[PDB]
Amino acid sequence: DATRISRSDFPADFIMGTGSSAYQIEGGARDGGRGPSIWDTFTHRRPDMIRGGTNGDVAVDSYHLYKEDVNILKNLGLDAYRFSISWSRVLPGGRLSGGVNKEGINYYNNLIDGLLANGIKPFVTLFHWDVPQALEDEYGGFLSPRIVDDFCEYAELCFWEFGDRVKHWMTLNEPWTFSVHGYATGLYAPGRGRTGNPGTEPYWVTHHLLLAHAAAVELYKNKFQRGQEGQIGISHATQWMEPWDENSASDVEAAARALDFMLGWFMEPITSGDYPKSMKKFVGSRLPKFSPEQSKMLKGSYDFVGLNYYTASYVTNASNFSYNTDIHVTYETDRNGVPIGPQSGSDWLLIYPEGIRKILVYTKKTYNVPLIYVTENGVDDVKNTNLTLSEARKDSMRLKYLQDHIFNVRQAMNDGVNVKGYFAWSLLDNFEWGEGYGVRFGIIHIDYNDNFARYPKDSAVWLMNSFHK
Amino acid sequence: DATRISRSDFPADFIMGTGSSAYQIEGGARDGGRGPSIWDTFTHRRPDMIRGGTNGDVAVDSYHLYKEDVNILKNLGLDAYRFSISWSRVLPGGRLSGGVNKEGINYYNNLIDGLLANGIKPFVTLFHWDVPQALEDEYGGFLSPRIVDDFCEYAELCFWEFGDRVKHWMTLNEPWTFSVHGYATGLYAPGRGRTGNPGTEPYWVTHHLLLAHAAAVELYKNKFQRGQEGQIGISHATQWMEPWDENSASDVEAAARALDFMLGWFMEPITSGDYPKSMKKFVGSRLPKFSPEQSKMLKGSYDFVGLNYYTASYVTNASNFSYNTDIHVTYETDRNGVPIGPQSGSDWLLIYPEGIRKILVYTKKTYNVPLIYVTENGVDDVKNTNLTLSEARKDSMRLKYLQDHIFNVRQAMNDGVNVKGYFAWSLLDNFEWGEGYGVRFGIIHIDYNDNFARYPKDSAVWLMNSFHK
Repeated sequence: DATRISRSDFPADFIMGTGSSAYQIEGGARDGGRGPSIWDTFTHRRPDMIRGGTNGDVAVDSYHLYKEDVNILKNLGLDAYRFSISWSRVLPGGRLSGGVNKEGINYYNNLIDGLLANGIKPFVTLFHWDVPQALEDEYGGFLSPRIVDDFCEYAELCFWEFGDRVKHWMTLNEPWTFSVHGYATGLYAPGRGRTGNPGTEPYWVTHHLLLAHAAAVELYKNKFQRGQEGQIGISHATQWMEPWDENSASDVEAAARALDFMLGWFMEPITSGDYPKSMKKFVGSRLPKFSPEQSKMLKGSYDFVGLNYYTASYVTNASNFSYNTDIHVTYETDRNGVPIGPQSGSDWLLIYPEGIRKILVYTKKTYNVPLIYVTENGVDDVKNTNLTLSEARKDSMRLKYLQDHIFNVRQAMNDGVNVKGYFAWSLLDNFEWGEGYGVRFGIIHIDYNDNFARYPKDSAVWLMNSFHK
Repeated sequence: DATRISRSDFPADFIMGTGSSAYQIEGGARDGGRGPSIWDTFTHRRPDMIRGGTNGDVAVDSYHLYKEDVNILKNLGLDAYRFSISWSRVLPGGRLSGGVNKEGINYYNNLIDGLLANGIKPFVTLFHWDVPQALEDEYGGFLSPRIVDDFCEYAELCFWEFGDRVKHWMTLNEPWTFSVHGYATGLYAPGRGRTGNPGTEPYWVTHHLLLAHAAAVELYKNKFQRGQEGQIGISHATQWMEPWDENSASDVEAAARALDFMLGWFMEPITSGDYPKSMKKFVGSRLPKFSPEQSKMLKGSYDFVGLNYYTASYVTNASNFSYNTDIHVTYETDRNGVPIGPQSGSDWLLIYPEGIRKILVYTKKTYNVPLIYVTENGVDDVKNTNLTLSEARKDSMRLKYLQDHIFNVRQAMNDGVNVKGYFAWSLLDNFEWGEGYGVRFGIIHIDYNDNFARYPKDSAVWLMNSFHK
């Protein structure tokens, strides 16, 4: 009975938290010396790419309201808070030669201090898609191997300024999503591939993401970890892939291949220092090769891996080059008119709680990761501007969703997966990229009509009461 | 050639301005001691009545940004600014026994002082639909004759606090709109008649509006006018009514009747102290009667009349009681598939610049008003969240609309109409009632993504260059 799941079903040291990312909550986009990211530019130059034509200039204003977010986190009573640093907030021109922004550094110090003062552990991601526009313009951001050293100097700055207090770091969040929607579908900043080339650029970008990650982890481990005694990892996008027909050898292979193209693409390099076999076979000469020094740097380059999980699909064999045609699969939502699960407020998010258990078991079996966190799991409300706050905050679908998924995480731990924590996405309703503000993921409601007033939803109160220490 | 119209086509003392209303721009709905109006309640309790489910809690934040509005008005360089006082900002409980709010009075003082310091004349409306909820709840607001004394005490507070500096007052803005959409269609606050009764309540509400107006004018003339030397009037909703078939005796009578039901409803009482004959005939025992003292108080109860004009319609005879069916007319937009004018960004707003000339000529001929202002005239942008600010601010439809209407006002003055000034609606994009924020009337664009940042449209720049000084 998942409705009963609580802190007392988990080990004493098990971490519960909630998450955000800088572009999605901060606002202050041009305040306190922040320079523009590619998401600033994409939302202002191409507002047709965003539902409602909105942007993150103000978002939910956690830049000025951070004290209130800290107070909410305190009342929520969970152990930890996952947030990201906006690269172009601390380095407005992205490289050291663009200047170091002291007021940006001060913001993150105040936030980190407020968290600690309230017994809340910060889990901090360096890169959550907000590439400094200056680096994009100078050499094409993650299209260029120059991004690797620039990223490393940014990482080093953050370790230097904050690593005395921050002991849990993540290099990147969902590089899969950044690479594929930025450079295959063109739906996300920088909006390429829909110039661009969805057959080549996603592979270069992912290759540079991986090199940036590996280089920043080596920098942390060789130059900071002994003095600061923290841990560093990375968070990956996942979606459970089930064979359409359980008895079809072909569908089983197709689902494994879809896992290779989405998760393996990043996981095999940090495991054996190469890409998955299936990707080498289908992508061929369009898949960059690692040098032996890069492979050595990449292999074992984490203290932990975070997994982000929302949903699942059936997979069958598939019948100009493009990432998505390279996978050689077809996705299916239904068996005999029965969807793999009900929709959330989004037609792509089908609720399948066993998916999180399978992805966790799959990840330990395939990549042998010794320490895993669930760094995102959550669900969005049905769109309905007609509802008062009283009605809007009765988020039973979320409450059930969290209970069932957290139950399934506990089941994965019984199967032998060493899971150390779970972070709900998201703390606050926020900017949901291409979907704008209409897609609400928060356990905390936001009143967009009235200075982004925060009010806990039913799911927040349940989390507090069931998971507080 | 209307594109050439300028200040030099008008008398030296001719006044040019722009407009707003308290609920549509202020925000600070619960700030500085403001109490709730019927529009707070309507937007919060019934957000399905508002496009997008929005409200005036923050609006365009002129409560905090008034200094910026004043600076914009200064750069714009026009003589005057029409705004309204929120009754429940100065008296949160509506009557004196709910307390006098000094911070609310401060705000209007700061605004008036800022305006005068910059050579700008304030034109101030006491009532622009924002009935204090306390009065609505205690006795039904304008449904009760108790609203008359309470409104007089509120008026007297304003004359006392502000009349040393404010020399141009208006009791009410568009009581027609307030009555018909509050009590006949139920589309606007308080959302009655769609309890409520569209056959009786609009007539009680209008009757009490008229008595409130007359009582406040008498208070000003007997108690303030000699010491303060200002002038007091009222602003009325108009729409030009043209016979569908110019040669049909029947259609000409129908158009006159539609003028009687919209404008005559309010204008005949302040002319002869009774309602139009056609209204007494078609409304019968459902139309309240004035006592002889009330008629004496109503007749000649203004120093000037303001007219609000947007659009026009053809009219033909029409073929449970309700205001709408009592008019006994049918509105037509087309003659032989030719609309009376092109649509703005709103399908109800058909652009007919000659209508403003005809309404002004009609008003002087029928009611013999010696001094008239156009207190509102303007047009809304096509809805398109896809445009950058560069593209959005090129409001050539508005620019043409303003030129053509201003040209037509100058034609009415050649016809003998004593027009003393003209106010564009609106200064700022703002909250457009049931339509929410999507309907932009501003000569100044508002960036809703970024703290309501103001930027002049092409039309504002033309106004400044053509009408400055």
